[PDB]
Amino acid sequence: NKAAVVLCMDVGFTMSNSIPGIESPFEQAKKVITMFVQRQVFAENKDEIALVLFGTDGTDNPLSGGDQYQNITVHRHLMLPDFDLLEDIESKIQPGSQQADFLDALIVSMDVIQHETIGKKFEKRHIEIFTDLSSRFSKSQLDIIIHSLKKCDISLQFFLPFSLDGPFRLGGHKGITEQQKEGLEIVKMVMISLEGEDGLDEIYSFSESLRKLCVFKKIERHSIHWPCRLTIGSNLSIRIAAYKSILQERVKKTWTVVDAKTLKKEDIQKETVYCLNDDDETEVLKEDIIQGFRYGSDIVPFSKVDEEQMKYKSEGKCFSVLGFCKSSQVQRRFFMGNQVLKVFAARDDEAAAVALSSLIHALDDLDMVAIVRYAYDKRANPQVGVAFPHIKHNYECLVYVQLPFMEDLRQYMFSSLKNSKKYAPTEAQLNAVDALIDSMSLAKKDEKTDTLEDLFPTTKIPNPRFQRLFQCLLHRALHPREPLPPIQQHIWNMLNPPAEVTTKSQIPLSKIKTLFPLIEA
Amino acid sequence: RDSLIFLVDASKAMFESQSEDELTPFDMSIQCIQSVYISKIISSDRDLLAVVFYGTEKDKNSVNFKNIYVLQELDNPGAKRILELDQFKGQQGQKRFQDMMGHGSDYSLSEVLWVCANLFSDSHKRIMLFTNEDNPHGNDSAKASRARTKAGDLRDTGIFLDLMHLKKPGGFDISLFYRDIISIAEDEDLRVHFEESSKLEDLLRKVRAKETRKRALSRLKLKLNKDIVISVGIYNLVQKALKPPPIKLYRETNEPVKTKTRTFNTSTGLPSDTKRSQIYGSRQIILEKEETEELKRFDDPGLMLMGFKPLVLLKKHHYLRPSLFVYPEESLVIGSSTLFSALLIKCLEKEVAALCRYTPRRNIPPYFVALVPQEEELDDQKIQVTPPGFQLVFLPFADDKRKMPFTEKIMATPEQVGKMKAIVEKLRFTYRSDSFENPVLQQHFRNLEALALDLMEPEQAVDLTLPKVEAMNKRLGSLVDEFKELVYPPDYN
Amino acid sequence: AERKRILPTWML
DNA sequence: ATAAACTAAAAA
DNA sequence: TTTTTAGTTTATTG
Repeated sequence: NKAAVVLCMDVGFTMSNSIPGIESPFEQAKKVITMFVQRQVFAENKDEIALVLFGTDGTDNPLSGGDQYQNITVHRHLMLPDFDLLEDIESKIQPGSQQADFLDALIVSMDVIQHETIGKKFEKRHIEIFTDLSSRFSKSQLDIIIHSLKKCDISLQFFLPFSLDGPFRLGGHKGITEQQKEGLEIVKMVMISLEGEDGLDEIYSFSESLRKLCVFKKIERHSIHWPCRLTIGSNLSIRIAAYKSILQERVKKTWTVVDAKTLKKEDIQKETVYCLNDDDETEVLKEDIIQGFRYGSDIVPFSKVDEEQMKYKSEGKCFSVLGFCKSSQVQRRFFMGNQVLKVFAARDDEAAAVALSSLIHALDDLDMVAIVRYAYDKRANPQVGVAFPHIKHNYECLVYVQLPFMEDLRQYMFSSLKNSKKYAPTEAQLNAVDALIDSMSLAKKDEKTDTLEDLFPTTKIPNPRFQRLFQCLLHRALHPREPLPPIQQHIWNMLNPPAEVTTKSQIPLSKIKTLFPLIEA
Repeated sequence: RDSLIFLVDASKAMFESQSEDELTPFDMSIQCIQSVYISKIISSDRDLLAVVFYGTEKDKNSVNFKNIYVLQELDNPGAKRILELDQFKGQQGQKRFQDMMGHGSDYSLSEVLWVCANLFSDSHKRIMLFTNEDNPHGNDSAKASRARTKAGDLRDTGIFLDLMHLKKPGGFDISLFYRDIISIAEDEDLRVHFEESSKLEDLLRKVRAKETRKRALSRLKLKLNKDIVISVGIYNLVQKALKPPPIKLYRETNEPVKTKTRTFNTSTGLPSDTKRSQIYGSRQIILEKEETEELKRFDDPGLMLMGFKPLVLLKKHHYLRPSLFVYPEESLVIGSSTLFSALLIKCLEKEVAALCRYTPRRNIPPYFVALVPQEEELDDQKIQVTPPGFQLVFLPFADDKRKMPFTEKIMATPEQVGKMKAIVEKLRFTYRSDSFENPVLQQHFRNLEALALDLMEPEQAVDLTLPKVEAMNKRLGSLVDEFKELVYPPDYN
Repeated sequence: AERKRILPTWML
């Protein structure tokens, strides 16, 4: 279930060449690599990582001979990444003065996978190239190179300083050389040859890579799915398999409380003490303590033994349909829980796949949804939610989101604003906010494509909490005397709106400031 | 602890049904009060309740004022209290009321409201008058003016007077009487004009509408820009109601026991002496409690306007955690409501949501939220079903979106789709958010209710979350067998 | 002219 | 591995 | 002081 990853970094002279204000492709690539290794180290993934550098001053690789595979160094052999590898990216690895053949480097990387995976058992094989393509190269036996990648089942991902208005901001939302242009076409051809038309999507810019999880895309562990049955009435039972589509990714590791001198968990102990609520408190016996519940004013003694027998006994795990209603009746404001389930058709079952497909399309065409009852097991508490259609070109499924019970709902009354004489804005005030929304719009529409383009897709940005934690964890591990470092600028750049949105908003914001008076109490 | 008093009219007109299968105005009141009492125990509200009757022959009050019966003084809801209310529920229950105390007796609203006010003597003070008489003291000019004076006196004290007008032949008129009696808000937009109650479901919803006080989850700053800052209140209009936590008691006394969780050394037996650790392989990383919070810190508490994303780009899935409600807070920043209104009006007009970087509290990482423009909506009963403001929609990060197992697309024939359309059309129903009750909670409180009243036999309820199997099978007999034959072959497992 | 290449024995 | 329950902390 | 949210911990089932 582990993956063999080889990171192929260009350290050539041209990677060090920087344009004022813009970070050198070498420093950019270093930041992307550190981002990758930090996740693999601190998330304690069992994936083995190797590191090959091309354009080094010296030559240290198994294919090195005469003029073949020159200026390529195998910095790290295939093994679980550690703090020593991270320390090397941070300060040990320096840019070189020579230039190497990126295809020669790709072969060295391929040779690493072929020889170092002999003993071990890997589910996925992956190579990540980080280059500027400014260096000269040979197309000799390229057709075989592409073929061997297919035969060995090794995937590729390219990372360039450029991607396929205003100022440059790394992580934010002049002219490529003829050698880079020539190099790019071979990269395109190779990617199309490996992953088809959609292969071009696997060529990223260093900047966008920092604000995406694309570096892990190919070595990402498959989602755990579970089977159940969708039951319309009693006689009909469609065989399904649902998994958690959305689930909040939270911090895995916990901060263990240790003594300041010894630095051990064992020396610290938590003990519970019991005392009476009445005046002049006395110690209460740990064995004599009985479970109880409040019923308003009354205090009812109810033991765990009697509770298990008298409690609500669920009829069992199911995905039973209660009824069907129009799309308009189910409002997003009533969605509940901490997950989204995608109800897919049972794997290796053709008849159940058509049976679910019939329901998906019937609900879509009629503009209707399905109110269903859900429980993962017989012990679990029952839920009532919406099951709505979701049809895309490649896949077809129902989407389950939990809905509320009467007890969950809260009813408050808020003052009307539509015709409030005291708070009604003037025609000039409304026309000022109208200009603000037009200036601060996060979407662009091309009339030829007639498709709406999002300029701030947040769902693509990774949670800054993790890479910030990893930064601090690594900094304390390598530099214990120094205090915590500040948040990296690229993390702030990816969280803030595009510079064009910020610049456009300047003029209407100053206008709404004067028109709308605001003061503290 | 807020005080709420239920005042019920017990005149001859209150015990007469409008020649229908529907309950008498008195029966509706008794059941509505009982429903609130039960709801307050489930929701664990600390509120104090009372039950006062007028127009009864038998009088029970502080100064023995004629025809006023104070059934229950101001106190927390109880199992024995609900049981007392159940003795008047129904036609047989109506008989028990007439026997214990009289009915259709001459009253004086001035004295009635005075007794009610005197019950509060022992935060918010509220009286809810359940009556079907549009013009009491219509014949008596003196009694009518005296009632207006005491009603005025209550309002000047801070006591709220709310009318729960019930179905009366030829309609109920507010202009004749009660227009001056009722508590009206200073703002024309704030006051709600409910219609007369005919059903128990409408009455109970109107009572809980006026009763409830707005509870803001947090009051945050909505920063348009570094200098343009309005103040908003974040309200949780939906919150998962869970089983109440148990209380550790004693086997003999049955009184609560306070728990003291003490943390101390093992070798010897302060927070300065503690440090935090995380061990990765052989390496141990050491951080102070201040440092562990310093890394979590981004921005400052409040909402930061990123821009405006059209609603079409926001997908129906991408649900992370339950949505919140954003409403302005004029009490903190003056002029917030005007700018909020301007933003709401223009966002609805342009069909666009306000994208923000939400930080609820200090030293917490941010999350991108979309403030969806919510227009005001009032139902047929004139109750605000949808408040005006913004819906705080939590958006997931790249990490929260899980990878999907890539499956082959198999599409159904138009004949198969057409048959499923007929199945859907026949099983059609009208969904309400309040259609279902939590079966785990309902059974839990049914068990505690019987246990409090020392009843050995617990009332075993029927699960509403289960589908009406027989009713669905009755609606579709041929269609199920017809569809199964079309998609599933006879050799299917 | 193009630079000649010697592929690893396993590729051939 | 997933869900529920209990405990602790922070803000109304 | 009480309520809500988040993080551990425990138990059960596949």
